[PDB]
Amino acid sequence: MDTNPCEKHSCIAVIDAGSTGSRLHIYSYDTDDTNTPIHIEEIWNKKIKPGFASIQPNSVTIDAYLTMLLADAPIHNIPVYFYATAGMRLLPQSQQKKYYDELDYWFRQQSQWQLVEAKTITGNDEALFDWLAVNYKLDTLKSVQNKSVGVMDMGGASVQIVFPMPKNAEISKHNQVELNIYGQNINLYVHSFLGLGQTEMSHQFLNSPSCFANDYPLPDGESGQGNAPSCKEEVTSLMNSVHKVNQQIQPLLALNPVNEWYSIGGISNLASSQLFHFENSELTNQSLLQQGDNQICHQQWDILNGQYPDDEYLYQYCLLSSYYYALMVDGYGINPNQTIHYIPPEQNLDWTIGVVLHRAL
Amino acid sequence: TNPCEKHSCIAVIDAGSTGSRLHIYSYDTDDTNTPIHIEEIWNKKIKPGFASIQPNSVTIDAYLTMLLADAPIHNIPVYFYATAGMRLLPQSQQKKYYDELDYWFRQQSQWQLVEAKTITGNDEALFDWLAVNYKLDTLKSVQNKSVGVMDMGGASVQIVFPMPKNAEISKHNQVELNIYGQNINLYVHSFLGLGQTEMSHQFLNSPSCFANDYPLPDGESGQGNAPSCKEEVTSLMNSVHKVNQQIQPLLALNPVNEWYSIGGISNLASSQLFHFENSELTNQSLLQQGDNQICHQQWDILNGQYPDDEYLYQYCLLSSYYYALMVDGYGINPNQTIHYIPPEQNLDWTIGVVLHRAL
Ligand SMILES: [Mg+2]
Ligand SMILES: [Mg+2]
Repeated sequence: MDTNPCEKHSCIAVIDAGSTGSRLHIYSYDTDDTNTPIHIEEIWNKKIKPGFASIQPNSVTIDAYLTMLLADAPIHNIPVYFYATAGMRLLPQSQQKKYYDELDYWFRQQSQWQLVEAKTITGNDEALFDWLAVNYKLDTLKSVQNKSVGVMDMGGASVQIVFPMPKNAEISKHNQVELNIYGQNINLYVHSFLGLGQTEMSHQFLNSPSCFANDYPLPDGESGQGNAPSCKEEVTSLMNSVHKVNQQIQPLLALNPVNEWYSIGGISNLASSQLFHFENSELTNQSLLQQGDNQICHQQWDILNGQYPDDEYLYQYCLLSSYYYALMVDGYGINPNQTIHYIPPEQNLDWTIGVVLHRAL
Repeated sequence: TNPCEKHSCIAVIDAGSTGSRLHIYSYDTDDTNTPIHIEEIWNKKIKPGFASIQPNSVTIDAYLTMLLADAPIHNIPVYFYATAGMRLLPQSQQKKYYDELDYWFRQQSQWQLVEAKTITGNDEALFDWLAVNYKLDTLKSVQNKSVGVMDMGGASVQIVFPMPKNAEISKHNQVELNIYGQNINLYVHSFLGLGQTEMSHQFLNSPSCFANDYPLPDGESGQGNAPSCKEEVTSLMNSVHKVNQQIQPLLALNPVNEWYSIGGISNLASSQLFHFENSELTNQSLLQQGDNQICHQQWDILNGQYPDDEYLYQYCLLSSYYYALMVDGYGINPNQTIHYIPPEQNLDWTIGVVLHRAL
């Protein structure tokens, strides 16, 4: 990296305004012959909590939030994209408008940041950016691939799945994207499931004793008595009986097999806990469920709590092991022994590189 | 002028998922020291819910000052009881809220904090039944009729009705009390995640649940149909939460003669879009009205006709959901009258706290 990279290269700011927090990235890049970004490098990152949608939108609270997120950035005289995801999608457009009206005003009140767009993106666009960001980092975009790379993003309020699929006129145009990048033509199936992110899904199982460690105090006064296969079946009812994940996804994946799966989001944080044993930043769903069942679900809560003081989400590890299995295996139909790569959480790889690439197509 | 110079007074705060409600009640007591002549002498309602604020001294001070500072009466005992909004957080995160709140009360002299805690859904249901029945004057003597109460919240819903003590049901779902010389045994149940905010977050991309052409968040269009929306919501009620399996056998054996409901349903039934007489509805009518007055309407047209109702966009979903809960979940006949307490009365479960602590 150069000293003062934005005096030597193009730079752009992209803000991921997710359900659990907002993440500013500033990227330097160069461009090739088509003015498409290459050599994308993150030169600044700042993550804040809580999520944008969780604040009361008024001039004071928006100024405080945006100052916290942006003020200390090393460079401000650059284009900014503020793209909110599933947290804002939980609100009707009428309620979201207050937020963007205050946000727009704040940007127009200052003279450095160059706001390009501030909006809530659909889960389908978020999926598209998920796939581009991961494939950029894998360096699979430059050339036509021998194998199919699928991406899953596990968020707080939505989950996305995205994989290559030729154009299919029987499938909604909203769930398909054709792009041309680096002179290659790519057709993807995209899908997002709102309500199936970890925070929203969890709020339907907090009184399920099979979903918590033994003796964990459930909110309505019963005790945990964890059993991951049992908890997973409860979560599968939400996946399939309610959202119809399997009916929508499995027929398409059967016909458009994915050779390598990469996942980003909460699953990376779970799989990185010392309660689990994984190698090479990959897991299988069978191993995740069995480890969660044995090391959390059937263990005593007060012991676990004192033993893992740094795992903030420890109380949900039995649930979350069961939930990722329910989603991937019973929902998407992925084999429980199939390798799932998870991107290390220290990489802070979200979908925002996707925006850098996609705005110039 | 100041009733608390001549009568006992206490303050009870309902800290719900969507806001907090301060009530100050004056009362006398009978010869068992049970409250009688309960009168509300002050109310203040604020939003948003306590569990939604960031828990630090600055934020907690602003919230509690807004809730309490302008009350005409202080120097009285305060019970702060939170419900399903705080239940959605682990104890470790809840503790930060209560440590800050505790500090705020210790740092002032006008309010006497007695207890600040999250109550279970079962306790909330008990207080639901006592509050409503106190207001109906059905507690003073043995009733010909079984009165059941439903509380429709943002994050949980409760149901509670009389049921003789049963060794085969969890002790946590049964309450025995002795009040005004009578012995009353209730079944209580709360369903966390089935309140209207939490439920709705599983159905925002269901076209059947929104008016025609309503823009769903993931880019598809509404195409409302209340019976179809109700079927979707029923799979959450019964395939996920097993409401039918848990409640229907018990109501079959313990029929309720009169149902009373509080919470969001009162707001929906009282709205400009729905038409009910005598503060009562039937589920059959509720579903039909939602279907024809919202679901099958064109969104931009209807939105422009009814600008002053923030929940208009959810009315197709809400009418479908209450039917799914009451009919497909609890087993209530679609033609059975459901009384709803008018939203103007601000009747929540807090009178139940006034009564219960003397029992
Ligand atoms: Mg995200
Ligand atoms: Mg309530």
